[PDB]
Amino acid sequence: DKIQLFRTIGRVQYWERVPRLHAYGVFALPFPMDPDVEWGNWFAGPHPKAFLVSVHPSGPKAGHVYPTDLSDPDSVANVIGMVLDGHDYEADHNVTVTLRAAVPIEYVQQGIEAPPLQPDPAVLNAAPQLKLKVIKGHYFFDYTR
Amino acid sequence: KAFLVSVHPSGPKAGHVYPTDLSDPDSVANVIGMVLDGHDYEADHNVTV
Amino acid sequence: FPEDSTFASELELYLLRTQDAEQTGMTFVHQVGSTSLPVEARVAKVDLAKA
Repeated sequence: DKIQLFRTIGRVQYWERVPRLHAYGVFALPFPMDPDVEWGNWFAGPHPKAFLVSVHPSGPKAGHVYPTDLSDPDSVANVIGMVLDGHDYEADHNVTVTLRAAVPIEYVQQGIEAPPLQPDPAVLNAAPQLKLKVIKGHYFFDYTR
Repeated sequence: KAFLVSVHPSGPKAGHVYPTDLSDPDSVANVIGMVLDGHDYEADHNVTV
Repeated sequence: FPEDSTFASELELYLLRTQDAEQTGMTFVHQVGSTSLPVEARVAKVDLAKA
């Protein structure tokens, strides 16, 4: 009984980054991250994912960013851009928010209960008042305008 | 010569561009840009906007 | 099978197997006076087992 057969002892998935248009231009600035947000289950899973963040306008957390609540119109009116590809939230609490990019609509999801690599229909529903325009299956956004 | 094109937002011809009807507000609200010159429309039915 | 010799009392087998990304993704259809579009994201993965 002294031969143990093959048995998997490690597994890693690897994905590429979220693609974007080269010719549309890049503009990004870093913001502090909200301590009251569980940033673990937003950067979880190796899949390419981008999501919208709103900033706090005033209060004790003014200047901190939180993921956008689509059912809160004040969170809708305070959106500032997107977080692309994630980073290590443990060693740093300062995320780089992309203010101008052009991303395909499959790589953007808001709910944690939303499948990766698929267009989130809640983002496509609220596309006008989030200042998103859908051209050729891509979101166009510039939050400097 | 240049002119404005509008896109069909829905229907069986969605994504097809047609020249903008200035007397139609929906054709005005669906403008997508200009066509700057001719492109040999007889050979190809896809225009760069 | 023929015979070998190891000078060791136990033998272990490690198998590093890789499932790389296939080169699919044909080419997008363009026209001469316009700008391009980006290429989708691929997946590669590794796995290793023991006997």
